[PDB]
Amino acid sequence: KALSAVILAAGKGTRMYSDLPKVLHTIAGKPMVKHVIDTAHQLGSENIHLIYGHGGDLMRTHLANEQVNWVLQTEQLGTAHAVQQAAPFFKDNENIVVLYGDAPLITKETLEKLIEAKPENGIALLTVNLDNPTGYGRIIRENGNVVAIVEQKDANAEQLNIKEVNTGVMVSDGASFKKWLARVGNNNAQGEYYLTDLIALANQDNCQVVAVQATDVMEVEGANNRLQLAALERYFQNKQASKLLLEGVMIYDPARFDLRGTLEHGKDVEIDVNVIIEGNVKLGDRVKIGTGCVLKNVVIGNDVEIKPYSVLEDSIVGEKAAIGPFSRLRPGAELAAETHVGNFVEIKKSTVGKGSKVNHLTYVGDSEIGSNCNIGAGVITCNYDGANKFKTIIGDDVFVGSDTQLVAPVKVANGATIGAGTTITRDVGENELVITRVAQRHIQGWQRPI
Amino acid sequence: KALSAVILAAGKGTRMYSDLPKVLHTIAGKPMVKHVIDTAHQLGSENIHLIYGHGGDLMRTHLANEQVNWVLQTEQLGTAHAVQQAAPFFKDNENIVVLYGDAPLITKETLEKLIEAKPENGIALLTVNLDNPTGYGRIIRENGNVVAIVEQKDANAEQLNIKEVNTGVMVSDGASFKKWLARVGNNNAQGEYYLTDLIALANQDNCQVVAVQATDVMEVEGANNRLQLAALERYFQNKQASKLLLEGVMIYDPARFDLRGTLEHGKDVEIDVNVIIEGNVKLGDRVKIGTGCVLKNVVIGNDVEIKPYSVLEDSIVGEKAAIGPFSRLRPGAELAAETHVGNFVEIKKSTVGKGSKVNHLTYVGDSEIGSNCNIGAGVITCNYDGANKFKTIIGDDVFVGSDTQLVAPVKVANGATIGAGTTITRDVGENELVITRVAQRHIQGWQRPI
Amino acid sequence: KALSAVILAAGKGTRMYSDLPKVLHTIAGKPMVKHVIDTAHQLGSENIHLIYGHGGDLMRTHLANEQVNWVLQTEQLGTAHAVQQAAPFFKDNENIVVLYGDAPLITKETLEKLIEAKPENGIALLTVNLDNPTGYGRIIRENGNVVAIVEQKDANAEQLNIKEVNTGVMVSDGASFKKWLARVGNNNAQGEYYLTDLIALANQDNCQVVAVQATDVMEVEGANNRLQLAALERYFQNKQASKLLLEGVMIYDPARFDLRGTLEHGKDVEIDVNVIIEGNVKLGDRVKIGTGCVLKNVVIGNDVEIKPYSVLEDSIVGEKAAIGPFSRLRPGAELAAETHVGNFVEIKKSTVGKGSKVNHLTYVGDSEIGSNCNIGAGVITCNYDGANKFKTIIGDDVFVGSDTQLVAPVKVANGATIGAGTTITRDVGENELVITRVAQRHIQGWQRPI
Ligand SMILES: COc1cc2nc(N3CCc4c(ccn(CC5CC5)c4=O)C3)[nH]c(=O)c2cc1OCC1C=C1
Ligand SMILES: COc1cc2nc(N3CCc4c(ccn(CC5CC5)c4=O)C3)[nH]c(=O)c2cc1OCC1C=C1
Ligand SMILES: COc1cc2nc(N3CCc4c(ccn(CC5CC5)c4=O)C3)[nH]c(=O)c2cc1OCC1C=C1
Repeated sequence: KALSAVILAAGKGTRMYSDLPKVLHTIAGKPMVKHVIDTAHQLGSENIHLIYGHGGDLMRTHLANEQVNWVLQTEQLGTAHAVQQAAPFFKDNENIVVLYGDAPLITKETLEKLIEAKPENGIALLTVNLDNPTGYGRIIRENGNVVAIVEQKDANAEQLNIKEVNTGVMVSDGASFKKWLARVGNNNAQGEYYLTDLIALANQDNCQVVAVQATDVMEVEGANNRLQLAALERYFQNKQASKLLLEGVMIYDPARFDLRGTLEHGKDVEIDVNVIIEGNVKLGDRVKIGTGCVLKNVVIGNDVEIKPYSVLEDSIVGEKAAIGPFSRLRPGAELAAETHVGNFVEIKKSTVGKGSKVNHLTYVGDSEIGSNCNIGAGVITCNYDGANKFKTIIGDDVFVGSDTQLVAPVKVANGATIGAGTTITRDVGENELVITRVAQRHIQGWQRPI
Repeated sequence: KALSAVILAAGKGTRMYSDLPKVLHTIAGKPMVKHVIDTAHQLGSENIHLIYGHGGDLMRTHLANEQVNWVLQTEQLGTAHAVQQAAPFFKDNENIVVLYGDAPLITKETLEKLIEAKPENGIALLTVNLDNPTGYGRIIRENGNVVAIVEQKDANAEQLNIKEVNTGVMVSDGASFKKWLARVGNNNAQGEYYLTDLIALANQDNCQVVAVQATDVMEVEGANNRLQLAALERYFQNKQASKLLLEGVMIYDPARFDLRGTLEHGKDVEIDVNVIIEGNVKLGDRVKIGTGCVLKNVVIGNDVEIKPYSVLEDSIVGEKAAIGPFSRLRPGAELAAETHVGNFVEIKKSTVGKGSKVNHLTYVGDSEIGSNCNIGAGVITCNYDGANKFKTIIGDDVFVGSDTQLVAPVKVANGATIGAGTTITRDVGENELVITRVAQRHIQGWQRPI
Repeated sequence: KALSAVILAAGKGTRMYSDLPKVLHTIAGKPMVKHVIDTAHQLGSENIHLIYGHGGDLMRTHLANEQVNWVLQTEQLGTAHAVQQAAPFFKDNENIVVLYGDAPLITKETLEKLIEAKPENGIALLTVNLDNPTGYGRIIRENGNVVAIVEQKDANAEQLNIKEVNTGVMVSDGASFKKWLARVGNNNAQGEYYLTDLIALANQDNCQVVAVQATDVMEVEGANNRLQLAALERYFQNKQASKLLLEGVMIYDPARFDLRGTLEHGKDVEIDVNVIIEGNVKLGDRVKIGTGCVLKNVVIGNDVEIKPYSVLEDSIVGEKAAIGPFSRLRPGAELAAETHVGNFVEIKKSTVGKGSKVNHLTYVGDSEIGSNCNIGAGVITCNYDGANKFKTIIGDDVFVGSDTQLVAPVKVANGATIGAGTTITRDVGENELVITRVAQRHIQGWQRPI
């Protein structure tokens, strides 16, 4: 049967001490609430009702493209009142799962077990075992069913030893939600309408509530401050790393590895310590990434080595290329197979053809470079003091001598040779040699200070 | 009532295998003994008696500016003998707290509880609970008072199960210290005068000794070798990070963060992995620090992003500036609001005005640069082969073409334009364009090797 | 008496998902099997029989220089069958220790205790205690001898509570091995000849099997996938770091330190976070290594500071030199005492004499530089577009002005001075000053865009 989700996302998150609302804070580069939306989506949710409030304008801008129903709650009167705002949109004969935008690590697999266990006209409640369950509502089981959730203050001596606890995550059908939400009261110390009370109300109707234990506590742990958020971060990164290691990626130290997006990999990939992978990255077979590298939105071909302290963004690198150390590839850098990019080199929005080398102290911007070129140390593409930034075109088999400026727009044809220290402003023809004629003054017997 | 401190700092620290004395080894960039002096100071100590011995000359040079009474002990005959060297300086009616220069993590808050609990004419003894208390003197309580400290070898079966242990840290009034120290003997296996024996001597006088438990074991743990020192370091750094996280600083991974000094911060500051903050650093609102950065003695304005692998020292950066990646700011670098400093750029003792950009492969030293300037890739300020290093002055709205050397002393006035590849030795006037006239030899049909 | 080793190394290692065989995967830069060969060697092994199979060609190329007997097993019929392939080479009156190429952390010290405990004509079995011993053969002791190894499935209730477990590591004399291996059968659920069965067979002969507990579990843990391999890596690195710390090396954070080879050190060496030491490295007294540095096959003299993000390979650095930050030393870099190498500088196969400085944005390759030289920012050694790469020779007390290209082959004699922006192609004589005569066009009243 069909399924929809409700995600609670209205919290201010005061203890974050932030201008952002609570659920927009990120884990692995992605807002907490986005993790939960994505999980709801892969679970098969037909609709996702996003209950929001605080920082409303920011929620809308940061999540503009999310396929969710925006339910703006105007007052915080408890979670049952919050969920009830979405209730008119529930189909009677679909399941509804309730999730929390500040508990981002809840998994599809746990939620599939929760939904599968839901008895008809009843509730499936996600629970978890804690070593120190102080403060949290204890799960009371009679037979295989939950008959109550007794809070800390009400529990007797024996009930306090119960380790099983309420997570707030639950699944019931839409008609049942509409019915029971209307019957929730606010007669308690906080004066709030608690979603917790649905368990009691279901039992009032002789409906079955069954418990399903989450396997990992961190799946149901929320973050109320940045300390707790960093704990979720580290747990998540460790889990991502472990998956990659079991898939055959050699991560030298999983505690010093960060993935903030998606990684596609081949076999025998090696990733040294303190590497960050961001956005969508694809690594081919036998790619080796040295320490300190940052790769954001890149495709790296088979047999590429990236040496330490290289930073790459929005770039493509062909097979058997060698990059680094201290290389920077900026958006639009496209390196062909068997290229070489070296230390203190910056490449921006340029193509570099097969076998070409750019190995030191060089800036190449807005350029096309052909195959088997030799770009000397200190070479710089530049522009006139004008308006827009023009293109430098270098053909195949060109030698550009060290410390030469190429002044765009300019074209250097196949097989040209340019001497060191040259300023190139005019087009260079095929097989043309250009050498700078220097004038020097030589003074003999010039004694330097002793 | 008044308070003074005695700090024991005379140890050689043989197992450090160092030419430094034990207590000069650092935690978070600061000598262990300095942590303890600082704590004594914020506790309200009127005097701080520093008992020193081994590496005396080094202690004096490294701690020359500390407001302490230098008590040089000439022979090591135990801690009671050590403290007695300072005793003539104790005021009869002040409290005296005894602390250890090799146990740097003791806190003001723990010591305030210790002092508050001290009964008049008695002692307050700081104790701690250990899971494995083997080797340490057990605390024996009769009623709410300490009647003995029984060492490992003397304890019976039941006394060995006591987890509460002596830390050596204690508070009593000055007259009591002078009295009891004079009565300590050296009749034991080590032949030493132990400060421990004051507890027995107080009980001999029908004076009350009360125990106060330290909350954290690491507060009273000393470091005898560099392995133990690194454990204290990691604990301290984790504690600093946690405080910052609870204050609203987003530290992506607190295990990969080091603060070696003080940090002042605004709201919504983000600090990526492997950042080191040294000396006194001030970060404004919404500052983002990328991975690998080192900031020492810097002020960073609101909305600055520092990209990966940037190293900054003794520098100021205005709001909305963009630094990095691979940028180096050396002492005296002052960047105005909305500036841009890029990869493989070094700025030393120079001011850079609002909106100006220095984005690649450049050295700017001893310079003043105005607003809205464009400093091209490969630009270098340099000097003649002479004596001292002179200044380059660049005005507002100046364009300096790529790979130009500016030869100090020289002035470039407002609105000037300098072509690429220029050597500037003479002053450039307002709205003056300077272009290098190059001579080139062009040889057609020059075939390069196949 | 004599000793030889047998090392089992034939596994495919399917769950590594690799083109490499299992035991060639590295820990601290060295194949797992190599760790075990090295341990066997320092134990005093006369012969080392290496049982190999899967990835045979790769084993032979990667371990070509290992002093081992290559025993190629053609079918996998169990470990007893494997060891029996080597048995014809066992001397009757030598001890034989059996080790595993996928359990690299086994130590010499543990193995010496194992061998010492071996009763004559009997077996010494290495065992270990586990908290959860499920799946592993339990050690059954009657008196001080092992009478059986009962597998999980056969054990009764009380035997499952035994925490002591079989590691597979054992020592017996050669004649005993030849005898008992011939009597091992394959009547079990897997149809394999298990080396485990020797314990039963020894007991059949009224021969004594004695247990020896390994002190650390990680010594006998094998790695079947890259997750488990990373755990061994981290344990090994922590152990190496701890040893260095106890020897007096200040490693600021042992969890962010990697040694992949050997380290020789003096006193008062400091190593900041995220440093990697590879190959054979020697550091003198008071060497300070900043964060992010990579040192591979280097000798560093007394009192050298290496500042952050410096990468050094196959290089020598004299006392009191200063390197970094952002310095790169490539193979053959030899820096004399009191030299200075700075940011965005690359030195390859060059010698730099005492007191000389190369402090910014410079490439020096295939060069000899003398004492007290000043190599300006932007200086580049380069070659003509020819065949091989020639040498630049610079004498003592030479000043090379900024952004000068030195075009090899060329010689600059003692005391020469070269102006900024020069192209040097011809030899410069002693005390010769060379200055570039520039031609410039100056255009007054050139208004740039507003
Ligand atoms: C960010 O928005 C909200 C997230 C919210 N998240 C939760 N939960 C996630 C965190 C959490 C919950 C229950 C138990 N635990 C402890 C874990 C051991 C079991 C949690 O961490 C329930 N519970 C809430 O009541 C809630 C309200 C929120 O506010 C909106 C709704 C109107 C109130
Ligand atoms: C560096 O100088 C000294 C530091 C010293 N520090 C200490 N303590 C700090 C370390 C420490 C102490 C007591 C217990 N513990 C274990 C912890 C569980 C409780 C300590 O780590 C006492 N105890 C000393 O006797 C001492 C002597 C020292 O030498 C000078 C004084 C003349 C002897
Ligand atoms: C890589 O090659 C092999 C390594 C092999 N390594 C082992 N061991 C190392 C790993 C390991 C063993 C025993 C117990 N444990 C668990 C630890 C708690 C005690 C191990 O991890 C024995 N045991 C094997 O049977 C074996 C076979 C191997 O295959 C070759 C031989 C023909 C089969």
